[PDB]
Amino acid sequence: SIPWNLERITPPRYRGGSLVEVYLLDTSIQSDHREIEGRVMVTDFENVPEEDASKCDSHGTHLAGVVSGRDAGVAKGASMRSLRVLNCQGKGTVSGTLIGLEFIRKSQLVQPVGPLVVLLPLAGGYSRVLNAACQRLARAGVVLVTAAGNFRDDACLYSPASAPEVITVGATNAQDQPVTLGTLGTNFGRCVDLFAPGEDIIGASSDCSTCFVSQSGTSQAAAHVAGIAAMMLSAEPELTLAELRQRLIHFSAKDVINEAWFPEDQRVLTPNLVAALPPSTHGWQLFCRTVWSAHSGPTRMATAIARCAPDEELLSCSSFSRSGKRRGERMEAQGGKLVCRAHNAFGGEGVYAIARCCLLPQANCSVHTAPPAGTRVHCHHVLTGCSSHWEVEDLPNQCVGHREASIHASCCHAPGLECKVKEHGIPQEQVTVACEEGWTLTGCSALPSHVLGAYAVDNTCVVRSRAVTAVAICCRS
Amino acid sequence: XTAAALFSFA
Amino acid sequence: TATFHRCAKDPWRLPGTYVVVLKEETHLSQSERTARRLQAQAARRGYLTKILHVFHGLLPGFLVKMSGDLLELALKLPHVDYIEEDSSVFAQ
Repeated sequence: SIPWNLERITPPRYRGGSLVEVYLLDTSIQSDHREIEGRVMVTDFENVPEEDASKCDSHGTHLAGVVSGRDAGVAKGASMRSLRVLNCQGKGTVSGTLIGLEFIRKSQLVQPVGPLVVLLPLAGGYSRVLNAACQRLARAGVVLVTAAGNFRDDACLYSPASAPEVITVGATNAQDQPVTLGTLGTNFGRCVDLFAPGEDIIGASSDCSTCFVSQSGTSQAAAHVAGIAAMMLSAEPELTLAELRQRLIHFSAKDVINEAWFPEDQRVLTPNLVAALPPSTHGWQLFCRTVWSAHSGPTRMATAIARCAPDEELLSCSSFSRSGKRRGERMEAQGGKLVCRAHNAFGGEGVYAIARCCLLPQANCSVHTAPPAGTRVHCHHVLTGCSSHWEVEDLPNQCVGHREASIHASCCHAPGLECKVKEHGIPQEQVTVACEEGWTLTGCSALPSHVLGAYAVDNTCVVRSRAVTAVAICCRS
Repeated sequence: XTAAALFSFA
Repeated sequence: TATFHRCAKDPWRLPGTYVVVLKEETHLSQSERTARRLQAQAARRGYLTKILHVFHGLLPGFLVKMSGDLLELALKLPHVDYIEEDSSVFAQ
């Protein structure tokens, strides 16, 4: 009887959402529906284009149900407030969406409540202003959950999916694979943060006050994450956006999607996560995420940059290029805060910077750098990452680089931190080394015979080559 | 669904 | 230094309405005057405009219904950061 999606997001060990409010920006809703009646407050904010009765409120009633419905909802308690930014055909405007996000911020200022989750189950093309509005509303302390988009495309070309500081959800099906239907299906790419159930999702149906229907979409998937977030923020009201996003990542099922559904260039960029409620168990622990930069572009002096959240530490930095024409990566200070910067080589199509960002409080972290000479630096606390960058066009707690490159050590004064280094070499297109259970991969890199790049995938260090040795740095309390 | 992958992928 | 942006997906563009976005520290009183100035300068040129909304709280700026002919004029207004042509969003 338990619908497949609600079982799917249930942790392997288990036992809400009421100090939290979930705002919904969607079509009108049938607030009388027994799934949601008494739970959803229609603000009657309305800003919609003109069309070109139960069809009208079908979308939003379903999603209101997926978040908070009493039989089929993720956060079965959950107060919701609904705004109407989509007309009866499901069409809205950027400007209307702007006014609704503005309306939520005015309400919060007039009548402060607790943690706020805004669900944006909608998409249009990349929009500077919509992304700006979403970010600034996030910086004001509000959590935004948005759908990746249903176009089987790069989510970074869509808004508010591409919006900075927002949680973008793609859709997976009952086989844990990305939804595909014809040429349509879930978006993907580095702007997607995780995936949630989004095919054949039973929820409230506006046909009648006790009726139910199945719908699919990345809206449905985001509705899952929004109810998941509402329960996390009920349990831990004080979470910052980085701390909630590190928990969503940590508690997701991992390496469960078959990356072959994604276009080749997007497999490395798309996170292999399916969202899940946290278990009954949860002492402090070390959370890290991998943060990919936008592609640098082809200019000869191009740099990609990857940044952590203000309350995260940059524990390592690497780079990747599909052709292998790259000049490595370095860590630099900006605003008293370390960022990850990758260098394009003259004649390459661009590179990615790949930061490893971790919630490590009480951490004083510094960089140790050595110029070209093989090249060596070391710390003199604990080594968390090795980086390397060169100026030429071709060829313990220590880092070692090519004789002609600089190398950089991320060194952290972190008492209570223990780190170990684990290596794996083979005679080979991809070489892999993973941290043991309970440890967190903080740093990944290849020993200096022609490397496309290295990047952390969860707790596995992955080195990509055209003897090759993968080197993983693993830490824990 | 027309004209944006709307309503369960059209 | 002010720039214009419209949706790269042509069928999603909504010409005729523009989101005029102002520099981060711009005060509501300035937004209202900058909108009134646009209306004024457009009227001196023969264009009716309509200020559909003035933004404050997240972004300063305003939403104007006007012919695109005025984008060169509107981009030179005080406090302007960029202008974006409205476009569609869709249930997903």
